[PDB]
Amino acid sequence: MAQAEVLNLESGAKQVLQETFGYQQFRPGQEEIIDTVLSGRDCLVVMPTGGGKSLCYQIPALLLNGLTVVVSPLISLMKDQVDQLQANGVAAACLNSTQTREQQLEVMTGCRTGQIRLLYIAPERLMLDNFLEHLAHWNPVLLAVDEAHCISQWGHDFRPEYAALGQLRQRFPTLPFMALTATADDTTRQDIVRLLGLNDPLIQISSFDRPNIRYMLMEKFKPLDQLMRYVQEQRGKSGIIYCNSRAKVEDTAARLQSKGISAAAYHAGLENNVRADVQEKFQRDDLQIVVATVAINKPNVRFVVHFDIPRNIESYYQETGRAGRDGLPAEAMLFYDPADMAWLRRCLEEKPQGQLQDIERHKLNAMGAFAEAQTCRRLVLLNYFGEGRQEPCGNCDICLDPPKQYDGSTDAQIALSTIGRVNQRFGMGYVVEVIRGANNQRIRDYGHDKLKVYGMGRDKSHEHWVSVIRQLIHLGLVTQNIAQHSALQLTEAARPVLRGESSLQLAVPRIV
Ligand SMILES: Nc1ncnc2c1ncn2[C@@H]1O[C@H](COP(=O)(O)OP(=O)(O)OP(O)(O)=S)[C@@H](O)[C@@H]1O
Ligand SMILES: [Mn+2]
Ligand SMILES: [Mn+2]
Ligand SMILES: [Zn+2]
Repeated sequence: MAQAEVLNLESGAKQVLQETFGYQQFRPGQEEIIDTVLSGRDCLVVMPTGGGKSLCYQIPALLLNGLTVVVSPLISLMKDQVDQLQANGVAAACLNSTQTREQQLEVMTGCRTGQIRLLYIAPERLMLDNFLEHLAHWNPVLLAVDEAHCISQWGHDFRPEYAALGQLRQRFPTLPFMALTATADDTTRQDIVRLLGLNDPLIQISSFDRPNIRYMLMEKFKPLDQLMRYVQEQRGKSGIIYCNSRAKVEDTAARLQSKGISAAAYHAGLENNVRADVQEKFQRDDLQIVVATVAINKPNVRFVVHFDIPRNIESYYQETGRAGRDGLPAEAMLFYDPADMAWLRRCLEEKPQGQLQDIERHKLNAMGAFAEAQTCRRLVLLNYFGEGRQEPCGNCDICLDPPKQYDGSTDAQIALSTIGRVNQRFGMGYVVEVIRGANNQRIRDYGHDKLKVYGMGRDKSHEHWVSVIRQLIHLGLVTQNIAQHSALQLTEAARPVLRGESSLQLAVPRIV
């Protein structure tokens, strides 16, 4: 009926939480979003991996009168929210181009007459065949954009069909909007807001730390043996192993099977009833292990293995973010080889030059720098999302075996002072040439040869300077700007090192 369930909205949220979704307390972020959403103020909600984002629009939808529309690109999961929501008495529905015309009209007719409270619609469907015009007669009280980084060319998963979502604000000037995402760095967060035309929204950015996940890496070397010994050492704990090919999945699954490990294969070339069996056997812990391509929200996954490295940190974060959703101790292990990053680079550098290849090259490079990190793996991930932190976690493979340290105060001011001195406009190599005092026309053309930093670092190698700055980006003192061609930029945390007010310990850069 689209009828508000409670009389007092304030105490309504937590009423519903407990009485309708059975939970006991709100997860930080959650109340503030929900109260803001009931108030009618636009929002951008950035909740970490499996942090509880759907509740943020489901609870307000249950407490308001009218139709809440939820847009999502994940057809075949949207359907599965519908059914569980219907299970719990919640009057949900979805509407995509994958339905039959008869079935789409029936969902239109329940929105028309207010038998549907919550409507999950694919982006493409929402802008086609004058849907907005019909949507305007159904008392629409709230539009939620899920997966909202998908509208940005700067994120890791731009989808062209979300583009047209920038028309809705204009069409629906009193319609409150919320934009939800679990994966979007600063640029992308900023872009989401601009493109959807969020009106002075509350921007709530939860933390990205999952502290119960330990991040590890293993340098490949007879990797199949390494992958079998790794699994063995898990001593029965549940897991997902990610591979980039259907034959890697299929073959690994068979080898595990052959050693008495209850392991199955998952990928697109399985039949819809077979995937769902796989998923369900995994959900209940009938299977220890699922070997898969990039396609289950199980709360108790103990380990996530990446056999091949992802093309970006965003993907690496969502994929490892599947382990340990119950909050108990879990682990992510990435098997890496520097040749694997030379492949991807080769692959990428003969795709059509331009804007898109750049966005892709910056994101690959930052994935590549995480893998070759000499700094806490958790700090790399948080400072990549803009959650600037300098305290090592103590629960990742670099922190379990720290690299030899040296006082880097002098190295860091040199590097921090060059970046500021060149007006924060230049990428890593140019800066490093200025630090080393190369004989470069470009340098002479900009007069950087005249600077006092020019050549202060000549006695150390290009790789030394590369590591220093990479350690500064990993620690949150320096960002690489993706919208300015990866220009090295200074953050507030640089201030005390840059002033000489505080010392800084860095790893002695590795000889490679
Ligand atoms: N306050 C809460 N207390 C307990 N369980 C909760 C709470 N909020 C949500 N849940 C659960 O948290 C889980 C995931 O929340 P979702 O919204 O489905 O994940 P998400 O944060 O949106 O995930 P990603 O990053 O997109 S994968 C589900 O088990 C629940 O609905
Ligand atoms: Mn409240
Ligand atoms: Mn979600
Ligand atoms: Zn650490």
